[PDB]
Amino acid sequence: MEFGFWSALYIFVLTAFLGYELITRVPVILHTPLMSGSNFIHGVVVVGAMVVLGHAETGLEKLIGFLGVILGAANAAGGYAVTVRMLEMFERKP
Amino acid sequence: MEFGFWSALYIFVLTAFLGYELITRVPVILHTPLMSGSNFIHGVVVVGAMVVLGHAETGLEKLIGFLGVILGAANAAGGYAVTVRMLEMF
Amino acid sequence: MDLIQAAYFVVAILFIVGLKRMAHPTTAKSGIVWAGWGMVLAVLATFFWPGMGNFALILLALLLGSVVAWWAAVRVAMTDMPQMVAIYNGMGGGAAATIAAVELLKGAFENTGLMALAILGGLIGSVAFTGSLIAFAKLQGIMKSRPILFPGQKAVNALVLALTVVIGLSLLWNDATASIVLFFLLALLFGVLMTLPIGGGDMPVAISFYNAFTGMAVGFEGFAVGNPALMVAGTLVGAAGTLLTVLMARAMNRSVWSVLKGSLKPIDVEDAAVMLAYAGKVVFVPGYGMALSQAQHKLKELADLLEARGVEVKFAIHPVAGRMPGHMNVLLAEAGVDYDKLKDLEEINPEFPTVDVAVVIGANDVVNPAARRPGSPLYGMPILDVDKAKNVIVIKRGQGKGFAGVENELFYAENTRMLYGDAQKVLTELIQALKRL
Amino acid sequence: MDLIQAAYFVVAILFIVGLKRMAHPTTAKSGIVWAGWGMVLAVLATFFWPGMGNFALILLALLLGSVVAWWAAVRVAMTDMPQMVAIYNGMGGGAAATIAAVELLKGAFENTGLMALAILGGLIGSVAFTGSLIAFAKLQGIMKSRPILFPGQKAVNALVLALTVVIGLSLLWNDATASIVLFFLLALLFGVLMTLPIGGGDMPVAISFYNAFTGMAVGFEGFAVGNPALMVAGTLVGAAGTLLTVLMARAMNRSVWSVLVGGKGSLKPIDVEDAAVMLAYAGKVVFVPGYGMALSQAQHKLKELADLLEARGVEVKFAIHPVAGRMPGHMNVLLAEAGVDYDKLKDLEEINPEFPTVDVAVVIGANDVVNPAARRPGSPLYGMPILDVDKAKNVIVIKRGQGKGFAGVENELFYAENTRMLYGDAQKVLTELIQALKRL
Amino acid sequence: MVTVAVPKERAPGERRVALVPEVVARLVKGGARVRVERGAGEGAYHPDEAYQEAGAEVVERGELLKGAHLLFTVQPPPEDLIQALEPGAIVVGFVQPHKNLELVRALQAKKATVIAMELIPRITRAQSMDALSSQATVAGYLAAIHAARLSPRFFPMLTTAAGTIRPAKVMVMGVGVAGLMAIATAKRLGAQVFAYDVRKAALEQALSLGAKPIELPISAEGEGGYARELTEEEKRIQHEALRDHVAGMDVLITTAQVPGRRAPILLTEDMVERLKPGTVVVDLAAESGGNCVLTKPGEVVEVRGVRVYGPLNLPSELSVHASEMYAKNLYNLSSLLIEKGAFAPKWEDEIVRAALLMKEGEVLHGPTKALL
Amino acid sequence: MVTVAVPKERAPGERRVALVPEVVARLVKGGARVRVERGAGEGAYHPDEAYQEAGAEVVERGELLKGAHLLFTVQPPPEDLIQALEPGAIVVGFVQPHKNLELVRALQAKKATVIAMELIPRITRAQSMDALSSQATVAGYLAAIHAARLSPRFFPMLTTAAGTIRPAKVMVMGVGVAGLMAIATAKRLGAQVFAYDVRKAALEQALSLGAKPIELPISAEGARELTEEEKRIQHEALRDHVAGMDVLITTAQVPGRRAPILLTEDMVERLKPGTVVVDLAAESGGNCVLTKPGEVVEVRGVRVYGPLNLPSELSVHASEMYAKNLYNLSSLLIEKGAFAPKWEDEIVRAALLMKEGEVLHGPTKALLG
Ligand SMILES: NC(=O)c1ccc[n+]([C@@H]2O[C@H](COP(=O)([O-])OP(=O)(O)OC[C@H]3O[C@@H](n4cnc5c(N)ncnc54)[C@H](OP(=O)(O)O)[C@@H]3O)[C@@H](O)[C@H]2O)c1
Ligand SMILES: NC(=O)c1ccc[n+]([C@@H]2O[C@H](COP(=O)([O-])OP(=O)(O)OC[C@H]3O[C@@H](n4cnc5c(N)ncnc54)[C@H](OP(=O)(O)O)[C@@H]3O)[C@@H](O)[C@H]2O)c1
Ligand SMILES: NC(=O)c1ccc[n+]([C@@H]2O[C@H](COP(=O)([O-])OP(=O)(O)OC[C@H]3O[C@@H](n4cnc5c(N)ncnc54)[C@H](O)[C@@H]3O)[C@@H](O)[C@H]2O)c1
Ligand SMILES: NC(=O)c1ccc[n+]([C@@H]2O[C@H](COP(=O)([O-])OP(=O)(O)OC[C@H]3O[C@@H](n4cnc5c(N)ncnc54)[C@H](O)[C@@H]3O)[C@@H](O)[C@H]2O)c1
Repeated sequence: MEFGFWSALYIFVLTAFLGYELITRVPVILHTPLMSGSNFIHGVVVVGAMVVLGHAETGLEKLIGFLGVILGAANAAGGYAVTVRMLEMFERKP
Repeated sequence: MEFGFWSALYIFVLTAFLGYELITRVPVILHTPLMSGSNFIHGVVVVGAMVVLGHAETGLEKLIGFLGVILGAANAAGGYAVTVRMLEMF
Repeated sequence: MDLIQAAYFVVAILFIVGLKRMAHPTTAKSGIVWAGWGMVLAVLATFFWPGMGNFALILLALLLGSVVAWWAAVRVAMTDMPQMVAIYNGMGGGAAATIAAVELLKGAFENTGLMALAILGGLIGSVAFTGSLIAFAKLQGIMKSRPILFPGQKAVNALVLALTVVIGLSLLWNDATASIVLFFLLALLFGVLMTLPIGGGDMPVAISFYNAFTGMAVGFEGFAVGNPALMVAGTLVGAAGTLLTVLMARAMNRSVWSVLKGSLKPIDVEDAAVMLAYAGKVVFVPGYGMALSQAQHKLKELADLLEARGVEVKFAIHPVAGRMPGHMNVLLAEAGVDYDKLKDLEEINPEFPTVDVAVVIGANDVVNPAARRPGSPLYGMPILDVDKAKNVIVIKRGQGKGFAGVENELFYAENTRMLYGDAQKVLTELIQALKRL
Repeated sequence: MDLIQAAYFVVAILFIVGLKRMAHPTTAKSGIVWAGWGMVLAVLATFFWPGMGNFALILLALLLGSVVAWWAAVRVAMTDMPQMVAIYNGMGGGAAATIAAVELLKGAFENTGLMALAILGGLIGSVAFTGSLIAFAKLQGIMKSRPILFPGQKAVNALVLALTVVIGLSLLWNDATASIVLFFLLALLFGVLMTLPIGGGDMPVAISFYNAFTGMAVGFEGFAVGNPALMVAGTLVGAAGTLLTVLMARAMNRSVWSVLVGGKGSLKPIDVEDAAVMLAYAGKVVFVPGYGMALSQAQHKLKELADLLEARGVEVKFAIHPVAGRMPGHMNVLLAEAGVDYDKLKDLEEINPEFPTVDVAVVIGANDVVNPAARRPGSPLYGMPILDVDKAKNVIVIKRGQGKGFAGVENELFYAENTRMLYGDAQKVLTELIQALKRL
Repeated sequence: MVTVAVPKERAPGERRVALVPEVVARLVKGGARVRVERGAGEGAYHPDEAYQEAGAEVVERGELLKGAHLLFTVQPPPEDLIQALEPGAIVVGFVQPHKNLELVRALQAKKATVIAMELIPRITRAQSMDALSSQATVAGYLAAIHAARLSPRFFPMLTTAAGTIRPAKVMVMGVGVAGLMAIATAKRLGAQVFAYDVRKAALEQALSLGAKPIELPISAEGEGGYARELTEEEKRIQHEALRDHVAGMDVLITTAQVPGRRAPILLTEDMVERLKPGTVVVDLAAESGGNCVLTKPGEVVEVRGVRVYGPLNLPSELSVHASEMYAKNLYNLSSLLIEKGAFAPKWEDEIVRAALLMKEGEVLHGPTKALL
Repeated sequence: MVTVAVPKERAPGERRVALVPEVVARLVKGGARVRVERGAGEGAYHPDEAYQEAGAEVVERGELLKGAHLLFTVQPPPEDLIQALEPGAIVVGFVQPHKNLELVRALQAKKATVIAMELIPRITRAQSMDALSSQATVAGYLAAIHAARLSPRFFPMLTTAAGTIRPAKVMVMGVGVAGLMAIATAKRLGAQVFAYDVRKAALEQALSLGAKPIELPISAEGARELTEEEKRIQHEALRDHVAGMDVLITTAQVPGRRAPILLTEDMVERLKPGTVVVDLAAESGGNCVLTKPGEVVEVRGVRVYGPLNLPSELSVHASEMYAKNLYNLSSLLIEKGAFAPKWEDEIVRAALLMKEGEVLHGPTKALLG
């Protein structure tokens, strides 16, 4: 809803419906790994915390931003690993 | 009106992937009446022909805008009535 | 920070949700309920565009466009519907080329890329307008034609285009009034010259092609004028028309590029009615012949009489049966056949070896077994398996062919029999003979 | 920043693509790799975000953050996975809440909307943080799995939150650095409170609900600062997560509101699609036809489905019960009609020791013939030779409602842990079953 | 260690045998001695040496029943068998008291335990012993085979370059074990078939194969299980619409029977007269009466062109499979008399107590108590 | 204005009528007068009053041949109608001189034009006239029915409360028109069917209907490459195959020749008790050696039936087809309703047995000496 107001308000609703339709008509045996996949995708918080940490000023901003980068790095690196191991039960043992 | 380059290119891409996936699950029975609607929808081409006509000054600028609104409103009200009766056949 | 923008955002959602609800059959009915408000809402919102003049002239062109088309849409027969998409698809294309035209006479682009999006939209606008007027001319009949196919046309058509492009690119540094006209003329020239090697059949693959084009045109012009509704909806229409053209090109025996043994065994109307009454599973396979004669109303009357006796009746619908997209659909709609009797190929194909009688009416290529092999021309066809049925009845006047240009080997098989005569003159004779049994 | 936004645009697309491909049967595996390259580029592009400082601090929080997670996941067992998603989900809500507080302490914006989305994103983040760790603690056994109630908690949750909101809104006019962490701990507190009444079995749906909550938060937070990648991926996971929530509640034969509080076996309804799911991927399938198939005249939609399976290479066999139907050999004639080959038709004695290796068992309109009541002498079903359909690893039954067989007894096979139920008319369902299998 | 016998049947035209060498083979595998008469399976094309290989014993009649505990007969055993009976021996097999009234009263003077196979109850237990189902199956089959053999008409809808032949219209009047069997095979050949009955459950059993059920202006059944008792204003319209529907038929296969009475008439003189010539009347109910008025037992007749056939023993003509189906009926019923190859009868059983005709000169069956 | 006559067939055991009343009506509306003898269709269940409802004149046998131009017979006309004939008159119907030599010599001594119905071309142009086609299908359908009738075994597979019945394994030897409908009807019944023929083209037509073909390997077209090595390729291979059989339907025939011995003596000894052999080729010898003509015989345990005149049994439909065969053949002899034969059409030119008395067919003319 900014850069500029209306442009990203479109974006928001255009992403709200697109993500919706992408998840309509999904099978049942794949309910958890896609949830593990989405958990990883929203691990993007790093990029924004990297900036926030790269723009840390008051020292108290230096630690809580240091936390977020780890908190995000754990959501990402931990999201990928949980999604890969769920997909190997969908493969035959060679 | 103020619309940036990266904000617009996202929109562009977002509504692109949006429509794509709406249309993925269409029955064969719908193809023609479904075609009649998209034909109607892009009839919003009146709005632009109206905006530009309300901004004309010279003797040759005022004409093609008047041409664009007749085509546009004809694409508008024409697409609606062909699909209303096509969807009535249900 | 504005309230004219707020309309457009609600305007686009209604377009998208409408679209979404139009895509699927159960809710398609409430579909046009949603986009129609998005069109009623958008037109009203632009009256409040800061400092609008010529207010008497805009409203006139609005009523002149609206009432003329509203009338033409309701008072035209249901079978003549493919070109109505094309002509409105033309109107919009023209109206898109106009937005490019007026904002180039003023010299009103403080950016190089914006002109490049304004001119390119007009390129598409003029082409999609004029081509849909030639398509119009070839479906209607006042100067109908198949492909003209003149020698070395692919070299002179690709010449015109490249010359329009050079005239188009000449507007960047030289926005002369002279450089504006020729560009449009050449775009209106190419738009026509292009719809010359197009078959009076292949037009379905061309109208949506022009429909997606009109969408792209509207898309780019919206980006050029800073108009968010034409931005969103334009590309929301174009891309839909894009996939649409391909899905209705590959549903055809064709792709998106080719456009640009036995003996005949006759039968009597009384002998054919005997096959129908005792036949458990019957399938009607309609085509262009049902359309030319207007036999549709005499086909459902046979589908109901069989159903009143018990006969399990279904309608095999080849997406390409006719001279438009869903030609069978809207006629089997105008008569009043239930859509659940209407099955496309893929849901009814494995049902045929058990179909007691597969009655075929005015169809040839859609049910031609030549589409299977790489030797004959009909290859690439989603084939309709009528040959595996236990008994086949074909309705056609005499010794005529279809579109691709081949005789049918279904006619000669030991299981198929022919029924000679005018389409509805045959079916009425089928009903009244079945009524006598 | 043309190179970063163009990257964040390339990054934007890859996610949607990843999200799409991770939803489909065959592309499922490859979907995650598409999303894997996007993160590498995005983070590699924000290394070049203009005015980036504290680099030796950035590299280390990447080091000890990327391994602490990677370690925790590869070594643990295959059944402790529901909780592992929750905690990684938790930390992601914490990571968004951390971005929120920083620009709130700066006073970096005087914009009243951006602040409101920074704050509102920070609220839901801390809630999605501490909520997922309480959710994490319940499946592990460190905390009581069963719903934890205390007298009048519907007015404790709702007034802890009601303040968490009114205090969040106060940061607009008064962003004193003494009403911000109290807003943050109130959300870290409401995070704990609202994930206390959810049952240990009711926990998966809660994790998907917090997965949406983290996704939503990183959307609004991604909007609060000028960050396109966050804007794209945030609401893309958020909008996915809430749909993810309802469908996971739809499967558990419940609704989302029941799990948010909630303060020999049973029948199991399955949709026409999920049956085609188990059927597109099996290896040993056996159709068990009964009298229901006859009343529906289904035989032609059944054989059509069996051929669709033979093509996928799936081993299809037919088990005709001696008394299946109402007359002797009732099925044999109706299957000779459709055109079923006779080698695919085997009787009980040569097929019963073959059932423990049969994956899916599709019963169609049969009841008394498949009933495991026939083994016991106490039932009116004894004496009749029995079909060992319950030994099959999975079972799917077809019939309209509750209608019984001939003799007139209930079937305990329907209630089985390995048996699922499909409702509606026989050939009407097979048609829907064939339609869904070609779609995959 | 038990012994069980199986005889050569005496009734005129019977070509069956109670036990086949296969079922005999698995019973000596069960643990018993089998006594067989000289040439009993010869009607079902199982030679004398076919049983000896199984582990039985081939002897002459009279020497057969001395020592035995179980007798396995097709039709009720005659004089010389009834007298050869030992006490504590169980007589298993068809009796049909109404037709074999003599052979019945003969069994009382020697006080023998008889169980009639026609009185097997119709729950699930003894469906693997349900002989009523197995043998009426064989009959209904041949009922249709003969119908196409004798019909001057194509049963199939025959389409050729010569002309269109409509399929023969067949009506099954009485829809039971034989009826359904007849209905099925008629559609196998391509005939458009009709099915007459009164039970609304039987009319549902009919359409399951692909037949249009005959519902007259007066549906003779409704809610609970009870059929209608027509007065003087209704058994005529049942007859009239039943006379008009039958009139436009090429084959009428009739299977209506009752366990204690002579077959009730479905095809009357006047229904017969309104039949077109070339029509085929098939009558399986001839073994106890016959549904058609003009049916004479075991002979093929023609009058006004209409051909009427009445066969007593159909399982005899398809003797190979019929006997095979009959022997396992006894084998799954041997699960109620034989215990690990030892004589263990079960007087407590609900199939036995609900089928046992007598208990050593003691008629339990009330209806068999009724006819004497 | 033309006149068609229909005689009563008087050969030992026939009920086929030449014209059914339903066809005569197409001819009476097709311009012709039709004369029918008193009581002709009473074998095919067409009464006197049925014919007079169409537009025909019911007359005496002596009255039958007064002015009539065309004579439509089922079997070759007896000599009491050969003499009541008219000049230039042309007879239509089976003549078959191998059972009627002396009646054939009787038509040539009188000087009457005749057309034989076992001479119609076997190309797809003349399938709407083909009698033996419409009279080999009627037999083959019945070939399967009598097989099941006499069979003490079940044809279909059935899973009951009393075991698993296996389908009767049926072989249909020599698959022509009689062979094709002997398979399908056995298939209709649910029998596992097999089909043997010396020809590659009758192995593919058989596989088309559903049966698995027997294992080759000769040519013989079209007992020519069959007798190369002198039938030790025919007798060797399918001796082991017939060992699994429950049923054997044999239709194999050669035009004018003895029926090639397909089932010998050492082949019918490996046959199981209750096995059935139906032999349609009983009217000119026997495919099997044990076929007593017209009698239900039984040796060892294998029943042998040799059915003479099977279209006779299915009279109503065999006649219905045969009359249509004659009606569609009448389009070359009747122009609007006036006697107009075509001496120049290839169908009449390869079938005209005698014109004006002279026997035009090849060997036909041979033996009579
Ligand atoms: N619908 C589409 O999407 C589309 C678009 C473009 C091209 N095509 C092409 O068109 C073909 C479609 O085949 P189709 O079977 O639908 O139609 P078709 O092959 O064009 O068959 C038309 C037939 O209808 C018969 N007919 C016309 N008027 C009749 C009347 N009054 N009574 C009876 N019969 C009449 C004609 O036979 P007689 O003259 O013998 O009567 C003619 O052969 C395909 O090969 C496809 O490539 C289809
Ligand atoms: N075969 C014989 O010779 C013979 C002889 C004596 C007794 N029997 C009896 O026959 C019975 C056979 O048992 P069975 O398991 O095969 O059948 P069953 O136990 O009678 O079960 C039939 C089931 O099919 C379902 N059904 C009916 N129409 C349907 C439709 N259109 N779509 C979906 N489902 C439908 C019904 O449930 P809904 O109503 O809910 O759909 C019904 O519960 C035995 O119990 C035996 O006692 C047979
Ligand atoms: N499933 C069962 O419960 C059951 C019961 C009895 C017999 N059977 C079996 O069914 C087989 C065939 O018998 P079916 O049931 O087809 O015979 P069916 O159904 O034809 O019934 C006998 C006939 O008697 C007539 N009838 C009876 N009472 C009458 C009245 N009051 N007024 C006028 N008409 C009357 C009816 O018209 C009926 O057609 C037999 O082999 C038998 O073993 C089954
Ligand atoms: N449109 C068509 O396809 C069509 C239709 C009808 C007839 N026809 C032709 O008509 C012809 C006549 O057939 P018909 O019905 O009079 O034959 P038929 O009734 O006399 O039967 C004889 C069959 O046995 C086969 N045979 C011959 N010698 C044999 C041997 N030594 N061992 C085993 N089998 C042997 C032959 O191939 C023939 O098919 C056929 O050759 C056929 O090509 C074609």
